[PDB]
Amino acid sequence: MKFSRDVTSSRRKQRKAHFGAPSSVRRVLMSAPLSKELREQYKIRSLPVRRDDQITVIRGSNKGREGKITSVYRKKFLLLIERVTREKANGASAPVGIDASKVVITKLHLDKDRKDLIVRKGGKV
Amino acid sequence: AIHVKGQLPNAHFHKDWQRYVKTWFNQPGRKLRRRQARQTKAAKIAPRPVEAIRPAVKPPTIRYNMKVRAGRGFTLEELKAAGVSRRVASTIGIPVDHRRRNRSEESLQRNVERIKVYLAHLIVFPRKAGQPKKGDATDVSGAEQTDVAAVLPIT
Amino acid sequence: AVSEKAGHQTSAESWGTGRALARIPRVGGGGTHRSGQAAFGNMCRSGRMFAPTKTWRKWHVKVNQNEKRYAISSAVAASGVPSLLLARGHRIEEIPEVPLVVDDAVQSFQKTKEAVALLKEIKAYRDVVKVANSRKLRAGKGKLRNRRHVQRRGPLVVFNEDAGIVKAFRNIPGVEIVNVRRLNLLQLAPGGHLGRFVIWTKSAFGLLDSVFGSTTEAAQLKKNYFLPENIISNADVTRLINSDEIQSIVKAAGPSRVKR
RNA sequence: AAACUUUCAGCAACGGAUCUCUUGGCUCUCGCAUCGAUGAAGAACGCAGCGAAAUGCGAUACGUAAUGUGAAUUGCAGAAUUCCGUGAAUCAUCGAAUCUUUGAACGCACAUUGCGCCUUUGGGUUCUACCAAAGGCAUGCCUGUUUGAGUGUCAUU
RNA sequence: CGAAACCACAGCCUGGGGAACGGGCCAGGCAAAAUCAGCGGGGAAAGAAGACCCUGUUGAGCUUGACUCUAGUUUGACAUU
RNA sequence: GAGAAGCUCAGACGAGUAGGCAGGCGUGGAGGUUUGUGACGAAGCCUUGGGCGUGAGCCUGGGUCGAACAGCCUCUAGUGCAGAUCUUGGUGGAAGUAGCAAAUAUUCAAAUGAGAACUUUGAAGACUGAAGUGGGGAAAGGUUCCAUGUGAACAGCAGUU
RNA sequence: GUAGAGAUUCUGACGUGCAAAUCGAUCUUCAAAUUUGGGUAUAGGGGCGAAAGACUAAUCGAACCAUCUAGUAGCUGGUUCC
RNA sequence: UUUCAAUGGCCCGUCUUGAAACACGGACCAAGGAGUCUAGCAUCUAUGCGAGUGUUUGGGUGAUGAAAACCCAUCCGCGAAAUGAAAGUGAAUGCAGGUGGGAACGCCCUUGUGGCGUGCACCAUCGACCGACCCGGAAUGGAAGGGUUUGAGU
RNA sequence: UUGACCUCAAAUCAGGUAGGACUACGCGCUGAACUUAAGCAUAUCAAUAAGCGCAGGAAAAGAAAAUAACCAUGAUUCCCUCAGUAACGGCGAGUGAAGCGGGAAAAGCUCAAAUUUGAAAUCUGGCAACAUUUCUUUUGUUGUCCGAGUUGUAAUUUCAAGAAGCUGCUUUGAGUGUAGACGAUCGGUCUAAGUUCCUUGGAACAGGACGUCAGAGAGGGUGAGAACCCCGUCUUUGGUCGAUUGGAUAUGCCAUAUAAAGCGCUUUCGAAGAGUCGAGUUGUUUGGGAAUGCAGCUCUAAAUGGGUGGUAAAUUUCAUCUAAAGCUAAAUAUUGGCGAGAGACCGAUAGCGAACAAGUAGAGUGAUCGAAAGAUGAAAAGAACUUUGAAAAGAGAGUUAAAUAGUACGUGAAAUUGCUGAAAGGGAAGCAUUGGAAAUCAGUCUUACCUGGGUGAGAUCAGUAGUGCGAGACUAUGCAC
Ligand SMILES: [Mg+2]
Ligand SMILES: [Mg+2]
Ligand SMILES: [Mg+2]
Ligand SMILES: [Mg+2]
Ligand SMILES: [Mg+2]
Ligand SMILES: [Mg+2]
Ligand SMILES: [Mg+2]
Ligand SMILES: [Mg+2]
Ligand SMILES: [Mg+2]
Ligand SMILES: [Mg+2]
Ligand SMILES: [Mg+2]
Ligand SMILES: [Mg+2]
Ligand SMILES: [Mg+2]
Ligand SMILES: [Mg+2]
Ligand SMILES: [Mg+2]
Ligand SMILES: [Mg+2]
Ligand SMILES: [Mg+2]
Ligand SMILES: [Mg+2]
Ligand SMILES: [Mg+2]
Ligand SMILES: [Mg+2]
Ligand SMILES: [Mg+2]
Ligand SMILES: [Mg+2]
Ligand SMILES: [Mg+2]
Ligand SMILES: [Mg+2]
Ligand SMILES: [Mg+2]
Ligand SMILES: [Mg+2]
Ligand SMILES: [Mg+2]
Ligand SMILES: [Mg+2]
Ligand SMILES: [Mg+2]
Ligand SMILES: [Mg+2]
Ligand SMILES: [Mg+2]
Ligand SMILES: [Mg+2]
Ligand SMILES: [Mg+2]
Ligand SMILES: [Mg+2]
Ligand SMILES: [Mg+2]
Ligand SMILES: [Mg+2]
Ligand SMILES: [Mg+2]
Ligand SMILES: [Mg+2]
Repeated sequence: MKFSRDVTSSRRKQRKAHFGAPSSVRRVLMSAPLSKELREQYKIRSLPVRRDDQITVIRGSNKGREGKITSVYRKKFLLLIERVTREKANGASAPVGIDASKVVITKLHLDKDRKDLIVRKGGKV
Repeated sequence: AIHVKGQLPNAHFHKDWQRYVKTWFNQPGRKLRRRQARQTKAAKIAPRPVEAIRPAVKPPTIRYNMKVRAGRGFTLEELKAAGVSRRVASTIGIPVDHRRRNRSEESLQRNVERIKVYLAHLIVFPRKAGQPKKGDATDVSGAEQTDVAAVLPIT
Repeated sequence: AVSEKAGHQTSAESWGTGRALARIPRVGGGGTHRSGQAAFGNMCRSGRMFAPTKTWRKWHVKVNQNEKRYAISSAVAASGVPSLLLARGHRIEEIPEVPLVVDDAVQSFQKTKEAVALLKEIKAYRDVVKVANSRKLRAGKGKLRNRRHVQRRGPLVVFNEDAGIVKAFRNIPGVEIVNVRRLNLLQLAPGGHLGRFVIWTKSAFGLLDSVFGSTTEAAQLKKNYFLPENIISNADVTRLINSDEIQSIVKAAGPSRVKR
C-alpha cells in the first residue's frame, strides 16, 4: 500500500507517464538485473542498460543467447543485441528487439561516469 | 393542479435557482483546513494561549438574560480596577472593549475577578532574556501553552 | 454529473412543418456533415441526455447515532458466534476459542514475519491463505477505474495501543487493523453480512465494557449509552414450544398428514 | 424439364453492430496567485540535411549561454575529429542572452511592405542633394526644468 | 455509363356488409412460366402536419373618438435671476 | 425432517380497454461470498442440433474467436423499443430503368501505343464570319502559365490526352 | 429599326430542367425622366420606394447572426420486459 | 424442421362511439431514443429512541495514510398547551366523570347464539374543565353566578 | 526699464505614469422580454440575460450617527438558527428580511478641526560620496544646493478621549558563529525478496512443486493474471543553500541608554467634517407598511446640537449613538489560470464540439456556423523468388501461434448480395390447428443393490477373556480356525 499524497496509483496517470516519458527518463525505465557474480562484486542489484554492455537473454524465444548491446532504442523501449536477428523475406537479417527487463548484464561497459554511478548507488569498484 | 391532501404548496423556485446551488462536498476539506490553521497558529504563538481571555457578560433580552456567556473585551473601568493599563492590556492578551460599560457592581466585580485570576496565572517573559524587570517573572522555565478555559471557565 | 453545457453548445432551431422532416431542432449553415442534422434532443446523436445528472443529488445518508451504535453492537455480538463466522466464509475451523484474544505483546510486533507466525500459531492463517487464493481481476469496467483486483476479507485485528502492531500486520492480504475505540460497521459487517472474524488484543478486549457498557450500566466511553434490550428474553423458541409448561396444557397434537 | 421467384443453410460479399480495450472526457477535492509601453493576449511571415499540419523557435530562428544527466537520435541517413568524456540527446532543468512584421501599438498612413522629420557616423566631387547604418519623433496626466505671455498686481528708477 | 421520386404489405373483376364507393373480409366470376413497346381507367397515385372553415382564454400587419401609456408639443409654477 | 418462508387435506372460481396492486425475467456499475469459470480458450458472434420455463428468459452441442468473465445475498441506476413525417449510420425494391437528343459535321491515311470514334501529323469537308468561336484588358481567381513525365481518382462515353 | 436596355403573346419548350426563373419565336424601347463600371452615403420599426407592401445578398405585411431559450402550449405525435 | 392437404386467420401502431378502411405514421436493418433529480407536502410501511427526539453549524482523536469511521459541548428545530384580531388569560366536582355497544380475562350454569362481574381500543352520547363571545352584575382587578353559542382545546 | 508675485502657455525639456488582455470568483452602472398569474395591464420572471465602467489574490465590508428596552449587548465577514416568520402583494399568482442565540475567525486604528511662534522643527528633486542587494538588475544613508511649503509641511491629541498646568513615581535596540530546527531541496540513496524446476504456450507474467521479502501484497511496465524481472511502493538519515537574534545562557558580545512613556491629586478646559443633515416633491427600489435605500429638483439647519428608537402629527420624557473625512489581517467566494490527488461517472452514435495533425476540414460578404474520423501483429516477420498479365493484379510459393490477422488489416451482427444445396410455386405472401411425407434427434437400457449357482484362495465370523462402577455404541490385543 502507498500512503504518500504525492504518489498516484491512477492507472491512467501511470500509463501516461510511462509511455510519455522523455529520453532521459526512459533510460532509468530500461534497467536490467546484474548477474549473480556482478551483484556481489559491485553490491548493486540493477542498472540502466547501455550500448556496448554484455547481456544474456533470460526470457522469450531468444533465451540463452549472449552478446553486446548494439543499440538502445529508447523510443520503443527495446534493446538490439548483436547476432540476435531474424530473416526477412529477401534474405536480409532484421534485428529482434528485447525488453531490458528480460536480460541480465554479465559484463558492464565500465567508464568514468559508470564508475561514478556505482559508487553513488552505494556500490563498490 | 391542486387536488391532493396536505398543505397548499409554497415552493420558492421561480428564479434561476439551479445557477446558485451551494453544495457542501468540501465540508470535510474545510474542517481539515481550519484544524491545520489552528495547529499552525498555536505553534507560532506558543507558549501564549491560543484563545485570549474574555469577560463574562449577560446576554440581552428576557429570553437569555438568565444566562452567562463570553463577551468581546473588558471595560475600561474593569481594567482600571484590576490595575491594568489599557495600553498594556493588549500586550499580554487582555482584550479591551471601549464600548461596553458596567451598569452594576456585579458585572464589574465578576470581570475584575476574571482579570485577577488571569494575572495570577500569567507568566510575563522579560523583554530582554535573562534580565527580569518589574511585572515580569523569574520562573519562566515551566511555561507551556495552556487553555484559558481550563483556568478561567465561564460559569 | 455530466457537464452542464453538454449538448447545449449549438445554434439549432426547428425548421417547422412543411419540409417533410421531423420537427426536432436542426443545425443551420452548410459545408459540413453537421449541417442540417438534428440537435439537443435526448434521442439525437450529440444531443443532451434526458434529465442530465446533477452534483446536488443526495450522496450521503444520515443514520441515527443510536441505530448506528445498535448496528455495531449487533456486529460485535455476531463476531462471538462461531456459526456466523463459518457462514460468512471465515476459515476458523481450527482456532482455539471464539472470541479470539491474544496477549498484549502483539501490540509491539515490529515485523510482518512475527504477525504471520502468530496467525499460524492460533490457526488463523488459513483465513489469510483463503484471501490470497481468491485474488482475481475484476469483471467489468471497474478495472478501468482504479478498481482492478478483488479478493475476500481476512481477520480483523483490534488493538488498544499501537506499538507497531499496525505496521506489522497491514501488508498481509485480507487483514485489517483497527483501534478498539473506533469500531467500524463497514469492517465488522462487510457487505452487510454479520460474523466478521476478529482477533482482539488483551487490552482491546478488556476495554469493550467501557466502550459499550451494559443494558443497565452506562458506557464509560459513550455518554448516556446503554446496550439495547431484546424483545425476546430466551431466543430458543424450539425449547419453549417443547417445554413442560407448554406441552402440559396443549390439546392433542392432531395429524400432521391425513389420508385422502 | 429448365429459367424465374420465394424461404432456409453453408460458403463468399457488402456493411461496421457486438465484445474486450482506452496517454480521452466528465465530476469532486486539495494547493497556489504570476499578464502588459522593460510592448501583453492575439495576428502575420519565417526557421530543420531531407518538414506540409502540430510542438518548438526568431535572421543567434525545432535554437545561443548556463546548470544537471551521461550515449544517444532514429524514417533514412550523416556524423566515431569520441564514448573512462566541459560530451550524444527534438534529454532534463534553467537565474544570461537573442527575440523578424505586427498588435493597446506610439512620426503620419495602410485594399499602399505608401509618405515624412531629427541626431550622429560612413559611401559616392558634394558643410545644404543622394545612398547606407545606428539611435530617435504618439496621446492624456503628475513632479520638476527651461523659455515665455498677460491694458492680472506691484517695488525701484 | 447510370440516377430519382415513391415504397405497411401488396396488386384480376361483380355483389354484399362495413368509418355509408375494398386489393385483402363474406359469396360468386375465375386462375398457368418468363417478357417487350405503349397507355393514361384505377391505385380515393405523388407533393406539402388544408393556404377555405371552425376551435385556441395562440399570434402578427393594419385602423380607430377601444383600454392603458408614450416621444414630442403646449401652458403655468419654481430655480437660473 | 421435509428452506414452519416448510409439510398436508379440501372446496369454489378464471372476459377485460383506461387504471390500480403483487410476484417474477433481463441490463451497467458497488459491497460480500463461491480452494467460482478462463489461453488446455473468457467475452462476443453464427447455427440447416439438444434441454427447461405459461411467459419475460435460461442452460447446452457444433462452428467462429482471442482476454477476460459468472453464480448466490445485498447496494445502485443514464436499466429493456416497432412505431415518435423519431436521431445517426448503413443498405434496399423502383433498375441496368429515366436517361446521357440545344449551339449545322464529320471523313481518309499515317504515327504512337497492350489498347485509338476522341492523342499527334498530313489530306479532305465544314463552321465562327471583324457587334467573331479573332486579338487585349478592368473586376474576380491564384499558378490554372511552360517543359518533362503519369494516367489510380476526376474529365456523367473514352483516354496513349 | 441594329447594338444596348426590356419582357407582351404563344397561356410554345422545359417543368426530378441547361437553369431554385432558363430556352425559342413573337413582342416593347432604342439619343433620353437613356443604359452602365467604379467610388461614396442611407441599416431593421430602420433604410429606400415615378407606390407593387415593392426592394433591403435565392430571405421581407419588419433582413440576417448569437443569446435570453430546453421560451409557453387547455393542442398533435410518441412513451421500451413477463 | 420443411412442405402438402383440410379448416380457420384483413395491417400493425393511434385518436375514436366506431379502423381492414378510400383516416394519419410506418421501404429496410443496426446502434441511440422518453416519468428523472431536487425543495416541499400527504398517506402507508420499516427501524431507533420515546415526553422526548435530532452526533455531521462546529469541535476532537489527526500525524501518521484519513472526504469514511468513531467521539464531544452549547444552542437550536420539532414535540410536551390552548385560545383570541389583540391587550391578555390559560386546562381534575368525581376512580381524570356518567351512559350504550365492546377485546381479553375470571366465575356460574348445564350443553345453547349461554347467564354474571370487571371492562382495553374505537364509535355514538350526557356532563365537567381552558380560551373567545354574549350576559345579568352585587380609578383600577374581574372574583363567584350564567348562556341557546364558539375553538385546529383539556 | 528691470525685477518680484499671480495666472496662463510651450518644449522630442529631466524623470515618471495610464491605456490592452484575463472576468470563475469581486465592486458598480445600465437594463429587457420570453415566462407565471390558466386571459391581462400592477405584479412575476428580475433589482435576472444582454450592454458599459473598474479591481485583487481574494474582493467588498469593517472599529457604530449599531442593537436593544435586558441582570443588557458591543467593528466587519461567513455558517446554523431566527424563518417561509414580521412584512409586501389585482392581500391574486406570488414574494419575504432583521435584533437576540450557537459557531468560524478575531485587531485594531488614521485624519480635519489647537500658536512650534525662543526659531518649517516637514518634504521632493539635482549633484557628490558612502552603503545595500533574490539582483552590477535591488534598496537606502549622509552632505550640499535648488525647489515645495506659512493660502500651512512636521510634532502632541481623535472624544475610547485628550491638551495645558499642580503634585509623586520606574527606566532600553543591533552585527558574528554554534546546538536545537526549517523553506528550496539533493552527489539522492542504506533503503527487500526467484527470474530455479515440471506442464501448456509463439511468448510464462498461466497451473503445479519448491523457496523468499514484507514498515514494501499501491499502481504501472515487461511477448497472457508478476510483492520477489523493471520502474516504483514502504521505511529512515546524512551533504548544501537561504530566511537565520524566529526561538536558547540565543551565549561570545555590539553599545544600544541619558531622556522618552506608566500611573497620581487638583483645576480650568475640552477645537469634533454644510448645499451637508433635515423637509417637500418626483422617479426608482425594498419585506419596510401615511417613503427601506438610492437619485433629480425646491427649500435648507443646529449646538446638549444632531441621528436612530420600523403608523402620519404636536408636545413632554427616556434610551442609545456621534453623520456629512480615512485605513485595516483572519474566518468567506472562486464553472478563469496553474499544480496535485481522487471517483459505486462515460467508454468512440457515449464522454468536452474535439481519445485521432479539432475550434481542424468545410460553409457564409459578414456576424457567425462547424463536423467526420480510435484497435494488423509479441515483433513488419508488411509476402523473397517463379510464373501468367500492357498493367492493376492473379496463381504458385513465403512469414506468422493465426493471413478464418495482408495494412480495403482485432472480433466481424443485421439490412442487403453472389454461388451452391434443399424445397415449393395457376392473380400476393406470411400465420394457426391436425396429420402425411421426407430429413433429422434422444433413449445405452438388462447399469447399481440383494440372493442363488460353479470353482478358487485367503491376515477368518456370531458368543465371549482382558484393557470408564450399573446399561448401550465404537476401535484395538488374542481366542473362536
Ligand atoms: Mg453527448
Ligand atoms: Mg461485459
Ligand atoms: Mg387499398
Ligand atoms: Mg393540419
Ligand atoms: Mg383475467
Ligand atoms: Mg451506466
Ligand atoms: Mg468461447
Ligand atoms: Mg438464421
Ligand atoms: Mg413447459
Ligand atoms: Mg433511458
Ligand atoms: Mg428500431
Ligand atoms: Mg408502441
Ligand atoms: Mg422513419
Ligand atoms: Mg434508356
Ligand atoms: Mg450562320
Ligand atoms: Mg460562314
Ligand atoms: Mg488570347
Ligand atoms: Mg407555357
Ligand atoms: Mg422538453
Ligand atoms: Mg421550443
Ligand atoms: Mg376466411
Ligand atoms: Mg374510448
Ligand atoms: Mg386500427
Ligand atoms: Mg382522425
Ligand atoms: Mg393526425
Ligand atoms: Mg407514409
Ligand atoms: Mg437499442
Ligand atoms: Mg398569462
Ligand atoms: Mg397558459
Ligand atoms: Mg398572451
Ligand atoms: Mg451580465
Ligand atoms: Mg493580477
Ligand atoms: Mg479591501
Ligand atoms: Mg470611533
Ligand atoms: Mg423580488
Ligand atoms: Mg465626525
Ligand atoms: Mg434602474
Ligand atoms: Mg485467430
